[PDB]
Amino acid sequence: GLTGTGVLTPSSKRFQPFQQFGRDVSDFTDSVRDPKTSEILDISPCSF
Amino acid sequence: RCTTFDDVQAPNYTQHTSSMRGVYYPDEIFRS
Repeated sequence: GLTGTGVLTPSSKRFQPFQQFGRDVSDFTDSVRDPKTSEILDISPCSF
Repeated sequence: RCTTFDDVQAPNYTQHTSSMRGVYYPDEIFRS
């Protein structure tokens, strides 16, 4: 349910099993859960 | 079948305190 543009990387999360999205302290996505068993961060600012 | 017994005594509806309970996760989105 998500599009965008990003730089992906493996996380350091403690992600709960009932859960799918990973928004930050101030409402931006910043981490996701792959539909085939992976939990990767989302640094969507590639560079600007 | 309405199989209903006799010793059904009503309580006093005893008041208590729910001090800090009912807290849950409002949605399925991780934050930190």
